[PDB]
Amino acid sequence: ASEDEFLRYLWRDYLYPKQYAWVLIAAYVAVFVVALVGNTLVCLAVWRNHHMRTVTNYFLVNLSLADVLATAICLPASLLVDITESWLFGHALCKVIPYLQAVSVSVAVLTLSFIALDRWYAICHPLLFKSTARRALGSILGIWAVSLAIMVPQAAVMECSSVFSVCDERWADDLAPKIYHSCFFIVTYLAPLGLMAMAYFQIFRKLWVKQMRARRKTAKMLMVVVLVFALCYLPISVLNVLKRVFGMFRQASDREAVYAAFTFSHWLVYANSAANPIIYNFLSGKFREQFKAAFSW
Ligand SMILES: CCCCCCCC/C=C\CCCCCCCC(=O)O[C@H](COC(=O)CCCCCCCCCCCCCCC)COP(=O)(O)OC[C@@H](O)CO
Ligand SMILES: O=S(=O)(c1ccccc1)N1CCCC12CCN(c1nc3ccccc3o1)CC2
Ligand SMILES: CCCCCCCCS[C@@H]1O[C@H](CO)[C@@H](O)[C@H](O)[C@H]1O
Ligand SMILES: CCCCCCCCS[C@@H]1O[C@H](CO)[C@@H](O)[C@H](O)[C@H]1O
Ligand SMILES: CCCCCCCCS[C@@H]1O[C@H](CO)[C@@H](O)[C@H](O)[C@H]1O
Ligand SMILES: CCCCCCCCS[C@@H]1O[C@H](CO)[C@@H](O)[C@H](O)[C@H]1O
Ligand code: NA
Repeated sequence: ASEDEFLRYLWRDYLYPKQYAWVLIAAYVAVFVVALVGNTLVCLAVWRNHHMRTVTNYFLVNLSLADVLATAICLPASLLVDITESWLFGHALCKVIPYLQAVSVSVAVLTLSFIALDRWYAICHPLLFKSTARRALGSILGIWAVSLAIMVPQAAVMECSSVFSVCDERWADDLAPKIYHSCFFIVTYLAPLGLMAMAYFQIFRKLWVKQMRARRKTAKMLMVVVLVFALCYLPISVLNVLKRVFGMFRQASDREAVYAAFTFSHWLVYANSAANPIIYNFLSGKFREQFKAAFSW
């Protein structure tokens, strides 16, 4: 008789959760394999092709290294947490994995910043600072040094406490998380991305002669990369400011809605690592050639 009520309960209790888990696991697995393969191909492309060993491509290889760190270590953990909302990797990985995720984000945004800086001095203010690949290696090492150092507090606050275990930041007072997460948002997101936007805007005014055509191609590619980065990282950055600085989502009226929003934001962060190699494949003929050689083999 009441078949419609039975169908509604079947959708809520079985059909919807099953489809939700399927889409979640499929999106994560697809991003995982695509990111691993494409970033490994970025590194292989610049290692086999000596003519692609430019300062920009060296920084892009570093960006692929940071994306591979995130994708290989943190992505499976983020997937399992978005599934169970609990921590199953133990007290030590509770510090290590979030630490490596934050270090990956810092290396990513600092690498994009240094690419924007190299392009801005090369195009807008030439002949002030020499930019060489060998100095790019030192800039990359310093990027990793700074990133590993400044994310130590992130590791220090992580704790894995019994409830099943939960891994989360532990704060002795209400003010410290607000100050720290304000600084985290401004340093890893807003400030570098706003400065990169102003730099690339000046580069666009300057560029728009074989060198100018090659520079237009590479600058269009780098602008796309920065834009997709800002888009992929906006949701999680805003949600963490709202949670940690404004105290939102403490209520559990629709706890599943908060879980879905945070889950999609985590997945967007991991999707950026899969996106970047595809961007090089469509906006760089040289990367596209090396990727074609990889797929043919
Ligand atoms: C995290 C720390 C580590 C970062 C790592 C380093 C990152 C390195 C990246 C890039 C460096 C290159 C920067 C490029 C130089 C900056 C580019 C620039 O000068 O833009 C100016 C315009 O600004 C303006 O209106 C005034 C600026 C208004 C800014 C409002 C938004 C602020 C937030 C945004 C971030 C602020 C951060 C500040 C940190 C000190 C000049 O305009 P222009 O004459 O051409 O035409 C005028 C026309 O726009 C009038 O409408
Ligand atoms: O919202 S974040 O996720 C974030 C991430 C990226 C950009 C912006 C914000 N976030 C806010 C600041 C400190 C941090 C805490 C949690 N960390 C983490 N826990 C993790 C648990 C499992 C796997 C990876 C993990 O990474 C990563 C860094
Ligand atoms: C991999 C993660 C999959 C979980 C997706 C969450 C979907 C929750 S629907 C959930 O179904 C329950 C009965 O099963 C009801 O009691 C709840 O009221 C209703 O909200
Ligand atoms: C917030 C981050 C601001 C960073 C400003 C400094 C940029 C690093 S320059 C780079 O430093 C390396 C250190 O190892 C040297 O080896 C290289 O020769 C040199 O090119
Ligand atoms: C870019 C990828 C970032 C991944 C972020 C993982 C979020 C973990 S936060 C913390 O995780 C606990 C499980 O340990 C949950 O029970 C809590 O509800 C939640 O607050
Ligand atoms: C660099 C340091 C920056 C600290 C920023 C603190 C911002 C104020 S939080 C404030 O707390 C209220 C308590 O009632 C909440 O109701 C509001 O949602 C929220 O606006
Ligand atoms: Na990324």
